[PDB]
Amino acid sequence: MADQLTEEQIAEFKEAFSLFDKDGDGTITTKALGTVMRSLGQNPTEAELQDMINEVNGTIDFPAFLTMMARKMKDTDSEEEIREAFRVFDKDGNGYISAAALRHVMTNLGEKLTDEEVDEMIREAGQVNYEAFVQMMTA
Amino acid sequence: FFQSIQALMQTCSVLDLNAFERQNKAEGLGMVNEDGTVINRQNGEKVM
Repeated sequence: MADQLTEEQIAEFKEAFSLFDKDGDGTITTKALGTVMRSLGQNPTEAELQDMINEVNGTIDFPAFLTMMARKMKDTDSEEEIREAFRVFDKDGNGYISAAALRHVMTNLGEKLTDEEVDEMIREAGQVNYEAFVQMMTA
Repeated sequence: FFQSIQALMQTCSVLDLNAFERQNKAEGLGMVNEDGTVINRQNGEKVM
């Protein structure tokens, strides 16, 4: 989704795009977009900038820049989700949730998971390590 | 009146295996991938 970023982040991106596209026509050149991203702290490499441009006249509009940045936002969200999955077991401090702890966590998740689903997830992969839980969640 | 009632009662659908399978597969996903809940209240049942 294009609205993955927070409201403050979206406002900052819009301000940067407006500053880069000072002509008021919305279209912003690739060099201008890169300069705006660097000024906002999201300075990407030349190959990364080319890949982002390809994924998203010689100019890119503000909605196009938002769509391109949405990919990085989704990647950051996925990384945060992976970190949360890895640290779910480390939250208790032991680092290796037991079978009862894993069942309790699965019940607390409430993602339409029954006893059979929990058993299948455990079998797919007896204490469950944090790394093992993260790998199972990644699938 | 008779023609309208015939059309209305012929329009009514019947049980479909494909529709039931589609409903089951859709219900297989409990919620959205991220930042969303698949309530499916409007969809309800794909058949009947």
